[PDB]
Formats: sequence, C-alpha cells, structure tokens
Amino acid sequence: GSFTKHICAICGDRSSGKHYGVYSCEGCKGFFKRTVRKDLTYTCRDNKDCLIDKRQRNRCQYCRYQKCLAMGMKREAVQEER
Amino acid sequence: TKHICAICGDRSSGKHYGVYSCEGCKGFFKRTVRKDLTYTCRDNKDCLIDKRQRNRCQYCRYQKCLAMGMKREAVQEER
DNA sequence: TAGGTCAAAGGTCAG
DNA sequence: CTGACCTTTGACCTA
Ligand SMILES: [Zn+2]
Ligand SMILES: [Zn+2]
Ligand SMILES: [Zn+2]
Ligand SMILES: [Zn+2]
Repeated sequence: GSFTKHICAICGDRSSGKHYGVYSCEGCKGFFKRTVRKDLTYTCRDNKDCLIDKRQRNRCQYCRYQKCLAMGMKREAVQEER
Repeated sequence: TKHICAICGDRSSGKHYGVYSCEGCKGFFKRTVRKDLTYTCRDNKDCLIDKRQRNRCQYCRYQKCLAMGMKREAVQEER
C-alpha cells in the first residue's frame, strides 16, 4: 500500500496527515497558515457556500477558510515565531 | 504533584538529562549533543527562554540546558 | 526514565 | 499568493 494515505477534508486533494487538527493537503495547510498568521480577511462573491475541491479551491478564498473552520482547523495550532 | 521544566518553565514529564525538564528541552538536548549541533546567538546571550520563545534562539536554549545540569555525559553518541 | 518514532508544525521559493 | 519539499520539535510508546 502507498498511494492511499489520507484525504484532505477541505478540497478533497491528497493529504499526508493532519495539519491544524484536521486532515489536510499542503494547499489548505499553508493557506490556513498564511491567513491566521496575517489576520487575512476574505469575501464571497457568490454566496455563503461555494464548492471547494482540488481544482476549484482557489477561487473563493472566503468559502475555503470558512470550510477550513467548519472541518475543525485550529487557529491556535498556528504559531507565529521563527 | 507534577513539576515544571527547569529550562523553559513548561510542564515536565519527569527528569531527563540531570534535571526536571519537559519533552521539548529533553529531545532538543539529546539531538544537540548527538547529531553534533553548534548554533550562534542571532543577537547576544540574553534571549528570554520560555515556553513560548523556546525556539527562537537555539544558542540560549541549549546553553540554558547546561546551566541547569543536563550534561553531555547523559546520552549515547549518534547510533 | 533512556531512547526511539513520526506526527505535526516549522520553514523556502519556483509557479 | 500558492503549494510541493525540506528540517526540527515534541507528544508518545516501550522496555
Ligand atoms: Zn486541501
Ligand atoms: Zn464563496
Ligand atoms: Zn522545557
Ligand atoms: Zn540567544
């Protein structure tokens, strides 16, 4: 076995394990990182829900981090220091 | 009653290389000694070593382990 | 405990 | 931004 490991709970992409308390791909891992660390604010240009999947994840930064939160990502598991 | 880490004040999982320390400091210590490490303060021996600013300076985190008791004599060489 | 393991959290920088 | 790779740190297990 190999190719199957974990699946990212946010966009469906692959995932090596959990990241901020939730199974995530490197894409949602760093995305969540960048946002919390930066106090980033987003806005939906469609509605509340927008579909997040590996190929359509980057369009609505607003729905993506909200889904990052509705899946259980922990803002606290983020560290700022170097 | 538990105990505190002598080197960063975090919660301790008992004693490790001569002193009551938490897993962080303990691993940090063994690795440093073992896989020969040699870091240099990015500012000046000062760095306020605590739970939180634990990792910013490794010079001060390792040298704060030695002022504690933790010795090179406590672990076996990189095997 | 020592003493490993290996998740998870750190980082970089071509895309 | 982004996300594929790369290093260090520590929560945990066992003996
Ligand atoms: Zn993802
Ligand atoms: Zn949206
Ligand atoms: Zn400590
Ligand atoms: Zn220092």
